[PDB]
Formats: sequence, structure tokens, C-alpha cells
Amino acid sequence: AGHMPEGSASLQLAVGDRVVYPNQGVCRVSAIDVKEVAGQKLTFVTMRREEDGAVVMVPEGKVLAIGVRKVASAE
Repeated sequence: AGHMPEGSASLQLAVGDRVVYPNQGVCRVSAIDVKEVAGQKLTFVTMRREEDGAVVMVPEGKVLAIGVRKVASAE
């Protein structure tokens, strides 16, 4: 059920783009901003799954550590 995270936009992820985790499931981007956490300044994306009403936030410049691929084409 539901449509998968397809690709039809630019390279870098934007607001309203689609995201999928390696196990968690699928979410939808709502807003994106940059901040300093634990002594580290980077772009932190904020997604909100309307399926249950949960929110997920991950580092766009540090996703390589989590192993999550969130992009207009990347899953």
C-alpha cells in the first residue's frame, strides 16, 4: 500500500521530497535547516510521516554514518 519514493527532480534533496530507511519504512520531508549539535554544524533535514504522525530528523552531510539514503532518487 502507498506509492514508493520515485525520482523526477534535481540531484540534492529538497522540501517535500521522499525518504526511506534501510528498515524503519518511508517518510515525507516537511522542513530543512542547519544547526550545531554535539559541536558539529551541518544541514539537518526534518521529515514527518503522515501515516502515524511521527517525525524523523537526520544529518544530510552525515547520512553516510547512519547508512540512510534520502534523496530525490536515492533510497
